[PDB]
Amino acid sequence: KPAFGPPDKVAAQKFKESLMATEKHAKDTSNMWVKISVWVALPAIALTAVNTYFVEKEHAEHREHLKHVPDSEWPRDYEFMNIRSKPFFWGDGDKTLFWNPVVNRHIEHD
Amino acid sequence: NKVIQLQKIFQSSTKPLWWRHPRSALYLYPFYAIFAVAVVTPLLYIPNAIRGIKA
Amino acid sequence: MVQRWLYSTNAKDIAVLYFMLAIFSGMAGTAMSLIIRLELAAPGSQYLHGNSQLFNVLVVGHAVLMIFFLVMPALIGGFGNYLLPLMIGATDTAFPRINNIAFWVLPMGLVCLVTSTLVESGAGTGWTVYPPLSSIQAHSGPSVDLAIFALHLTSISSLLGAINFIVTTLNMRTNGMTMHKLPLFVWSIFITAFLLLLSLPVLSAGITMLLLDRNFNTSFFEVSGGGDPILYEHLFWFFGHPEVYILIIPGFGIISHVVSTYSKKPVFGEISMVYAMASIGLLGFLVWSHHMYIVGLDADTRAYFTSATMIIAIPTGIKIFSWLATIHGGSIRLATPMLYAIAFLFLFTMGGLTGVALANASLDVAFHDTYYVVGHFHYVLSMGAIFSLFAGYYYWSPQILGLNYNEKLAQIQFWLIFIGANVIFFPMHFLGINGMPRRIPDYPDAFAGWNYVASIGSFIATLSLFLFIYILYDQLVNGLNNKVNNKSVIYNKAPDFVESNTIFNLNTVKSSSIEFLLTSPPAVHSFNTPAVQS
Amino acid sequence: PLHTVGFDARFPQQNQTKHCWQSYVDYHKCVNMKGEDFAPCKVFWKTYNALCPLDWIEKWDDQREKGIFAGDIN
Amino acid sequence: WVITEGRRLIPEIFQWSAVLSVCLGWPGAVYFFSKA
Amino acid sequence: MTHLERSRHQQHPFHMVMPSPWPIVVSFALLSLALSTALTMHGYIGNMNMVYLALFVLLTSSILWFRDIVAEATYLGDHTMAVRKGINLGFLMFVLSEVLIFAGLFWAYFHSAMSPDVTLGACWPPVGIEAVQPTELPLLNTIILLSSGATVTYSHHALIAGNRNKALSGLLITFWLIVIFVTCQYIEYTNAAFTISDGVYGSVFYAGTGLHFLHMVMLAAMLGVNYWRMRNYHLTAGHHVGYETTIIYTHVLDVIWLFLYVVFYWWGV
Amino acid sequence: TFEEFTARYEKEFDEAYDLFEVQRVLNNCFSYDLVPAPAVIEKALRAARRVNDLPTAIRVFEALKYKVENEDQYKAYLDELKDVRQELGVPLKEELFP
Ligand code: HEA
Ligand code: HEA
Ligand SMILES: [Ca+2]
Ligand SMILES: [Cu+2]
Repeated sequence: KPAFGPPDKVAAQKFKESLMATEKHAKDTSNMWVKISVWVALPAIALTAVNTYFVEKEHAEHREHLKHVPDSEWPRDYEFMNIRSKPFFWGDGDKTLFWNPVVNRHIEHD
Repeated sequence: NKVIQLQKIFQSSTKPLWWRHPRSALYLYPFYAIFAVAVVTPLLYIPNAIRGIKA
Repeated sequence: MVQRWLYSTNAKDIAVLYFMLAIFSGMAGTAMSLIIRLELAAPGSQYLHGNSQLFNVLVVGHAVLMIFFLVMPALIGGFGNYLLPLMIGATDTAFPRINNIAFWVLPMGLVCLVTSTLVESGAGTGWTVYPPLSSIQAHSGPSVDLAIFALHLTSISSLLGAINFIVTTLNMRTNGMTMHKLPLFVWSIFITAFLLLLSLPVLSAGITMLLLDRNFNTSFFEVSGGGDPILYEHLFWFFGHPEVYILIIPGFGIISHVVSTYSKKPVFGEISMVYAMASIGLLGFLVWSHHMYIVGLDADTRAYFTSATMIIAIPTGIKIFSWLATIHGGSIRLATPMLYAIAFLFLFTMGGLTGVALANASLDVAFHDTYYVVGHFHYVLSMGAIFSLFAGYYYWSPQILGLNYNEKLAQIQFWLIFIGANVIFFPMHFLGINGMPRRIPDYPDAFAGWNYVASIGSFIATLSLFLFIYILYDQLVNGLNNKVNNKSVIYNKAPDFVESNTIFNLNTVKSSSIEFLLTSPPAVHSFNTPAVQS
Repeated sequence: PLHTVGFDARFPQQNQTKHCWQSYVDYHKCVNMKGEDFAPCKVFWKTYNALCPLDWIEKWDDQREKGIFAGDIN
Repeated sequence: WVITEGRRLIPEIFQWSAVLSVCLGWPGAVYFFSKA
Repeated sequence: MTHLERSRHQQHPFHMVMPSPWPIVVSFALLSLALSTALTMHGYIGNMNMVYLALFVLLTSSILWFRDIVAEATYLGDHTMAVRKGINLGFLMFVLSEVLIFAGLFWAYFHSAMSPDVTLGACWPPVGIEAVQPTELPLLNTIILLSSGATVTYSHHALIAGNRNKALSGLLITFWLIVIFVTCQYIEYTNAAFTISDGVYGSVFYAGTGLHFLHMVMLAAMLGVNYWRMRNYHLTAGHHVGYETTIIYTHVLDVIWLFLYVVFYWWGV
Repeated sequence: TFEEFTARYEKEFDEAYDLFEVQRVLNNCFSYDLVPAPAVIEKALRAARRVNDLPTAIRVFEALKYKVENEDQYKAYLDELKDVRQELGVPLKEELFP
């Protein structure tokens, strides 16, 4: 009836101590990564977000300047520029998934 | 949390696993209605495409 | 019942479904070959009025149905699903629920393929769907779009099946089966799954690139836009040459197991056999552009690909000789599986010599895109992979089904298919050396000689297939009576010289695998208490 | 009395698309940019009129005129 | 060993040359019988 | 343990799943998507209302497949140690296939970059294309993605340690720091000068980053289901396989971004 | 070596406790490339008498006849084994005419 043999009692106390050893190693190494996050990751994002914020506004004024004057018409397209082998099925004939009418025009020079 | 009382319900149910939870009737019934429309409607356009009529 | 077959989780039922789909697609794809032979029997358009379309469409359908719907589901999904768990000793596969979706996405591909054929255009592009001809300007219908979708479904089926076999082999073995001590069929399946895993994604990327270029306006291969139609060749054949080895490596395990049971002596040098089997798979990834010799590559890369492809013959030859060394001393039992294996040993070596003849880039400028190559790959496919499929069926069916199959009526089928296929595929090398191109429906008159002979031989093989269907019917119906009368052979191993008839009847099966020790048919739950080895 | 373009270093192989293209670019930069001498420019002119398909020339002639030539002639 | 091997070896080479001439030389029959 | 008791349990460590209808329901949903998409591309329907329906059914059926997996692992408890190794091994073999899909996309980039085509300019990128500037905005995404790997690491070890306020906070920052990547990538796509239709350059550019973009949206969903399961006491301190495969997924997906940042952004301008 | 071979099957046959073991050892002795020495065969005959099986003793020479490969060497084995065979009573196949 006993099925299994006598308990090892040596695998135990070597399995039940590795669990304590594992959680102890995760306890302090977690504190190490928190120190890295606050003292390395957080300053890095703050010093690159303030830079990107300023450069982004410089681009924004350029983009709204395009609409103001067509002037000399939009730059002409090379032979590989706009490919219309088969018109798009979603809506009008020639507009891609993300279209910004400000910067994408596709004027036809016939 | 509720895992202990959810464990006692899923075990000892003698029902399909997707019908055991008491809230399962809300998902399954609307699903089979939409599912039928999804797998039968494209099959109606097959003979229309074979003839060549474009809608 | 719906639950048993529509909600399948048992691996043996999925194997039976894979088998059942394979025969239907096999009969469907071998009638298009009959129509092709009838159209090529004589010069001039004889049966198809003048339609060059519906000839290329039939060729595409034939190739796809024979490769992706007969050999793949039978060798890998049929035999691999049914036999790998049993020889390893696992009760079922590691992921039993994705094993069902690995099958049920195959019938959807058949619907996509048929509805692609029925649209007014059709897909006359070949099984290698090259971009510029299958672009939107030359094939303007929704046909090749539906053909591409079928390839995605087959690819996802094969990928999900391949992931299942790697995990199943690695950590579902029994109590004594170390990775060093495996049957050779499991080794072949393992290596095949690893080739599939690393080769399928590149095909998926190229095929999706083709789809997006036809419908989403991406200059992926469009010449006007900087695209290169030769990049597609690299992307496709990187899955293409390794592929010709997914269809033969599981064919090697079957032959390895067959020739050591009806020849009562174990395989000569097994570890060298697994080394050579792994080397063919590993080194086949370094030779893909021999299919692209005349595309205009550099002179120095042609030398590399010529030198690397001939190394394939070193391990391959090792497998040919080690098969001839395990039958040298033993006692030979000439049954139907042994007749198929012996025919395979000869026909595959005839195919491989022509293959090494094709491997030289300087000579391939005279043998490329001719019927020479067709005759080549019809020896290793129609006589190398089909024969091991017949040998595997005749080897395992009485154990799997529990029904015998009237030996003398099967040897007739063997001889008919032998002398029928040899008639179709031997004259092709004569047509190829005179410069007869591929993929044409009608040819100059001077080629009418061997084409008639090859067309006569197709009817013999078709008659053999019909006889095989009748053998299936006579096995399922009154097959329990075949082992009562004297129509079939019951024991695959005769007693030894000094072994009496009353001692053979207490040790009936002296096998080196668990497959032949199970009940016939095997139980639904085969292994309750795990089996122990060594 | 037969002759043709000789073997060229840098273009020693089967693929010859760039060899055609460079001669067309070189020819126009030979004339518009410091075209002080007629004779040396003819080496390219007999080199792209050879080895190059005809219809490519008319396509590149329209793209140059319209201002959409990829090559930098100036 | 010369006496024993001779009784079995040499007849087989003659049978050998026959079968291989059939599997490989069969298309010669069709061409001659009536290339016409 | 009595011999009678042991026989009232499985004799093997592998998990036997009951018959299920989802493997075929997803199969039928994949045919409707394949068959409806092939029609709307050429007409034959008229509007794109059936494509949306097919995608919805495809997604909803997949949710009900994952809904069953969490039930048999958390309430029925069929994931023994042997089963857990196969799931981890199966995911590792699945990310290798994902990498090789990207390997086919880098090959397409190097083919047209090392020897640029003649229909393009003699140079690369082609003449008249304003490529994305590597230092202004993509560099913000690079710092963001690296910081995601640092905050999911101590969220993982805090869960092992035993405190739930740091583990729960690490995921919340991880989710919102991935959403910022998706929204910032959305801003650049709608402000770019070139489109997918701009020759070969736009095809390879938007296929590499676009495939990564579609993978980041599936990463946020995976992170979202770990926050629900952690908050409602599903993930335990020593058994979390749905979370280990998420940490491997985000670390592997940072290496792929670094490779896409060196060749598509720096080396390609 | 041959002498080591002969002296180790001379010991294997002396320990064969049933009719399954005798037919297992003799299938091993004749499975080797070498034709066994006449000293080996004599012990095999004794084993068959010990387990009381006449037909396996008859098959000993039938195995030898195909194994010895020489028409005079079969006579050479025949002459030295005349005394033991006649004493035991084993008939040859040709004499028996079965
Ligand atoms: C199961 C299928 C299968 C197998 C196993 C092979 C095996 C080989 N194949 Fe190929 N092959 C195809 C299927 C296969 N092939 C298909 C379908 C095509 C055409 C695809 C298409 O274009 O549509 C093709 C095309 C193909 C080409 C391209 C031809 C062209 O398109 O111009 C080449 C080039 O070298 C090639 C070579 C080889 C070689 C060297 C082997 C080697 O593996 C063979 C090695 C065999 C031997 C070496 C003989 C056995 C060994 C001995 C007897 C030992 C003694 C040997 C020596 C001393 C050398 N075959
Ligand atoms: C497994 C692959 C396979 C098989 C079995 C076959 C079998 C046959 N094929 Fe071939 N064929 C190809 C793969 C195959 N083929 C490929 C890839 C091409 C290239 C297409 C292209 O150019 O695009 C091709 C092209 C091809 C051509 C050249 C077309 C062209 O270039 O224009 C011809 C010409 O006669 C031909 C004829 C035949 C004939 C008469 C048979 C058969 O009659 C031969 C005898 C075999 C059988 C009758 C099958 C028996 C077995 C079963 C039916 C399965 C059931 C059995 C078990 C489960 C054990 N097929
Ligand atoms: Ca005809
Ligand atoms: Cu190849």
